[PDB]
Amino acid sequence: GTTRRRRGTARPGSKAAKLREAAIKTLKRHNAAIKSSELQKEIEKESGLEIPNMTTFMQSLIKMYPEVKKPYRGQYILEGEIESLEHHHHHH
DNA sequence: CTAATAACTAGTTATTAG
DNA sequence: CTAATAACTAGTTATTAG
Repeated sequence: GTTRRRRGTARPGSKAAKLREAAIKTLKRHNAAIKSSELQKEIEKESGLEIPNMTTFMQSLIKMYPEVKKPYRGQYILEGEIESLEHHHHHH
């Protein structure tokens, strides 16, 4: 109704932490590039729950984990062991 | 024409406010 | 839902700079 229509504001996600925890196992079962909406269907299979903002989440994942990369528009990849931040040793 | 700033187009859901 | 502000990918068009 009234003239005070402009109300909102925002910050990066907190529900998005559900994507971090599921996406690590979702991505470790692959070693190849995937689109946001294909990785969404894969995380929906992995977790059984809804998918927060893919662009903000996947860049939050990248800045925390250089093993994750962005080859194209909404297209992402995870290289090898995500534990490579402290797995300085060879593979088993 | 190559480079940077600015406005606009096409894509994607969140979280705050009510 | 209504309403905006938010964080991010990539390209066309236009002005300023060279």
